[PDB]
Amino acid sequence: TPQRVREAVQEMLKYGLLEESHKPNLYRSALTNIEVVDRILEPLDLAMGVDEVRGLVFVTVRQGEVAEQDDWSHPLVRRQRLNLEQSLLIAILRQHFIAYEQESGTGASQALVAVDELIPQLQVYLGELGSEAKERNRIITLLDQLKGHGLVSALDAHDRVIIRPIITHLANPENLQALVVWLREQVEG
Amino acid sequence: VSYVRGVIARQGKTVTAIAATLERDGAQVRLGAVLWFEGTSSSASDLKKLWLLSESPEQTLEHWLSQHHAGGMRALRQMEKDGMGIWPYPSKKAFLARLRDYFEVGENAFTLLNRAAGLKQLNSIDEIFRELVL
Amino acid sequence: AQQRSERYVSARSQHPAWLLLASRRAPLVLGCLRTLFEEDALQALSEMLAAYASQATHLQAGRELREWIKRRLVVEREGRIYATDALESAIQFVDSLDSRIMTSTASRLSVVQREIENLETGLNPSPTGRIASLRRRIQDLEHELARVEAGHVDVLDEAQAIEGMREVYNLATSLRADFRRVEDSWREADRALRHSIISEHRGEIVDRLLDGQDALLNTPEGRVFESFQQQLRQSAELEVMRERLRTILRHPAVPKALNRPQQRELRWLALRLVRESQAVLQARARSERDVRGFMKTGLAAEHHRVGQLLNDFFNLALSVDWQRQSERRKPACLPPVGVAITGVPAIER
Amino acid sequence: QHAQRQLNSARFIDDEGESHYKALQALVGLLKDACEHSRNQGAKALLD
Repeated sequence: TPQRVREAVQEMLKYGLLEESHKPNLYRSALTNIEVVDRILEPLDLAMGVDEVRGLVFVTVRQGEVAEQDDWSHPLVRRQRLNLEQSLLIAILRQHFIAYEQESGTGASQALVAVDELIPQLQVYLGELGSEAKERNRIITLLDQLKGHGLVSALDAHDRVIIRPIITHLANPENLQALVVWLREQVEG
Repeated sequence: VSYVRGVIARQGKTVTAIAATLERDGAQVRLGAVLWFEGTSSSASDLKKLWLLSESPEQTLEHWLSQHHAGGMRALRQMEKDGMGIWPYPSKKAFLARLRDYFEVGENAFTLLNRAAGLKQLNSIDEIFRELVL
Repeated sequence: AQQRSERYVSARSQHPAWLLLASRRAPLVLGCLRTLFEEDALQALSEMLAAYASQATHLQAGRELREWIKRRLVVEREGRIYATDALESAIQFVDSLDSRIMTSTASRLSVVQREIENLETGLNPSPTGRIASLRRRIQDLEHELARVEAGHVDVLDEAQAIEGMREVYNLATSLRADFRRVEDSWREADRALRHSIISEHRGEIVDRLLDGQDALLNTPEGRVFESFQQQLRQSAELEVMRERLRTILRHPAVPKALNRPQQRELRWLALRLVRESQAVLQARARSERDVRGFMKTGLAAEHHRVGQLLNDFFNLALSVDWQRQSERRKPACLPPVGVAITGVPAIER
Repeated sequence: QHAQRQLNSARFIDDEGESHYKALQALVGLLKDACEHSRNQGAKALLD
């Protein structure tokens, strides 16, 4: 097995994804060896997802020959599940990412969002607390929880966060449709 | 500088760290600070500081010291990308703002707490109210 | 008469310039912004707002900057901030309160009369009238030449010279008024085109637009600017204009008519005009390139359907009870993506 | 109150104002219905 393929596979397994704008060599190595990487990851019940438009390569749970697996009982998955509050915040962030990606052209940039923009839109649904410090603590805690899934970054000195492109593959229309169906079932009885 | 250099018991490259822990029913918070001197240039502008606010049970004083010993400053600021319950600040102003937001207090509670923590003698009522409370 | 009050109220509520003028911190914001266009914006704004307490600074600085960005007084493209026409209108109004050049003068009247004559003779198709006008003007010039040959050279007095210099400055300085207006006109065309592409997304429209080489983003201001910048390129007259300006600026009456900044502005007029005109075509080219890139990416239908699904989810989310911690922590239905493998616990093996 | 919450939530969509208009229409309709019959407990509970 070639050294570069092994290095790229190990790095991707360690971090969970490869981005072209940060690790171009490994991204190119892993992009041109789809069959080899798939054969390597088959024994581990894992698969590789590709996105050439955004320059992204990520790792997902391989779909076996069972009607339902929940994809969270896989032995190698360490994170916890996502609850309703985090799903709501993810939906808000996905809307912001749509807005960012629509009005962009050729060139490299990043999606930055300030907390003060996020606070009122979440107040609309969750409600309102007395002091401002309470709401700031709530938002900071939620963003810290979301950082563990690799969806955002830590707060800057100017009180801003970066939205990672991987969210575009977490809230793709299929997953959104499934979530909407499930939530509609939950609400009506 | 006097506390770091033990005014002299320690000269040249040196490391100093402090921490304090607060607990409740089902939670824990830790406030810490790491200061260091690279060489013998004992000056106010040559002391390097970092402040830490943590909730994870894995963040201890020895862990911070090990990270500093292994990578200096970059290894300390790298802990924010490998964990969740850690917040480093290379600035006391933002650190104190975050601290006052965590415990929903005013901007003068800690100053008053510091004044009444070494008061020598209970003077006249007017003097006490005009010198300590206000 | 009644509709005018409604229009004024609407302009007060909506237009960015009046909102900026009526803002609480208008003077310092105006000064800082004008100094800038002559993060870093946030840092400088905080620095200026620091030593003006009188009447938590970094939080309100960012809040106000984002408020002005929302109001479209200033524009954020990728990570940079660019000025608009409303900001320049506000600056022009504010800085004209100190010194304004009079326009009720004799020189302006003569200019108006000559310009009206020129337009009226230019709109006339009949050749006989053109011949008559040419003969009359030639005869008048010949009469003036005959008078001059007798030793009757006319020279403007000091007051007339000062009036003429100030009027020439006032007329010449107005050629830069609408440079930001063209760019603002192109940006909204870009936005409208992108919205129409998304709402349609039909691939036939995108393919047809990509195939054609005809430039998009056409606006009424763009054609006027093109006509202006085409005539700006005829250097055979720009050189004469620059030489005449240099000759004019070497006159004893100049210090009494214009101060130092005005003399500098009149000194480098042609170079600055050409330099600033060349900086708008590049913006147009960049806008067109970005639009073509967005069209070639081909993710409009995904944006449309994800927006629809997000709207459905947000409508549904209003019917659950967010006040109970039990429901806020109920597990949802979302798959694991970007799985990071657990570190093998061999550690030291 | 539910209509007001919908109106508040509909202002964050970028549809060139279509969703905002649709959300405002229902609230204006509710106000019209309340004002039409100003001699009921339900209608007086809104505007009085």
